[PDB]
Amino acid sequence: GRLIYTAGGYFRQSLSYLEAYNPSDGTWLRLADLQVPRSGLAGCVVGGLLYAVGGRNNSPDGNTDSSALDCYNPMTNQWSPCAPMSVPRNRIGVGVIDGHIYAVGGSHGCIHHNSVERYEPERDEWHLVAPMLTRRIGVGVAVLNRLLYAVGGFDGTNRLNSAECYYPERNEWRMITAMNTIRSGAGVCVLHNCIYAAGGYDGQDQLNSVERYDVATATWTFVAPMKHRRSALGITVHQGRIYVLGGYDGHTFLDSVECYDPDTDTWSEVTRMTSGRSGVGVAVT
Ligand SMILES: CC(=O)N1CCC[C@H]1C(=O)N[C@@H]1COC(=O)c2ccccc2CSC[C@H](C(=O)N(C)C)NC1=O
Ligand SMILES: [Cl-]
Ligand code: NA
Repeated sequence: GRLIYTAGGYFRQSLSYLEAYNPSDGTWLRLADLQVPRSGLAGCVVGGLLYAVGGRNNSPDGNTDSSALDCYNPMTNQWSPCAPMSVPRNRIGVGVIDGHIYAVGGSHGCIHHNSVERYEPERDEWHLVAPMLTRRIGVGVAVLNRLLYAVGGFDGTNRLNSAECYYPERNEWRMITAMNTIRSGAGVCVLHNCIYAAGGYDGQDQLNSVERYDVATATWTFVAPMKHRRSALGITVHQGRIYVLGGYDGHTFLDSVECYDPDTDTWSEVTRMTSGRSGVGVAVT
């Protein structure tokens, strides 16, 4: 019985919510709040423990970018602080390889990072690895074939359709086939050996289009679009299906939770979050 966790987000200000969705019975659990509110964070799971990485606390009286790493234990309902990253990283992308968390790009005020760092839970340490070829904030990260992909984003001047690949053994990045659409703040995940890029912002409007990367053919193909246009959406894979949580449609902060079935190439609304929000960190455990 695995749950879909949603941490943080934004609705008028950065949020502290930690909530878990049970896709089996349709219930929502209210868990212990994050110690510091945060949006533009990323979530991941290492050894049954949930991690909230980077982000920013936007308050009506002041904004603070986050270098924080926090760990949630589902068994104890407690958040524990971990070692912080070298730099604050808002609109961060995260990926896990061999129980190691990679923190990809993000922003610190005026700085758009191309830098990448790796966390070792066993040692409680961050170390910088090779930086990306492109500075990317609002970047989608996916782990496929023990390689780390950085998809789309914004480099400080331009919204990107470009994507690159990290080889951990060789400690190097290579540019891959670019997407058909420019996407900053897309939901990026792996399902059945493919990378999916859902939604985002093309520099003009929020997108409902979804495309998947096939590694054997090195091509991006459009699949069924979502019912709602969304950027800063949370994304996860649970039991062979993609779940997209909340996001921003250009006016409204969505509470809508859509589910993609690859067998039928269809999206459907499965639930509603307790409240609408964007820039949530999502993981399954
Ligand atoms: C830049 C901006 O506007 N502001 C002004 C104050 C704070 C910030 C804001 O509001 N951010 C939140 C949070 O989103 C995110 O964490 C996020 C996460 C990943 C990628 C992209 C995003 C942005 S999604 C775009 C949407 C927007 O532009 N609004 C509301 C006008 N911003 C939001 O929802
Ligand atoms: Cl933001
Ligand atoms: Na490739």
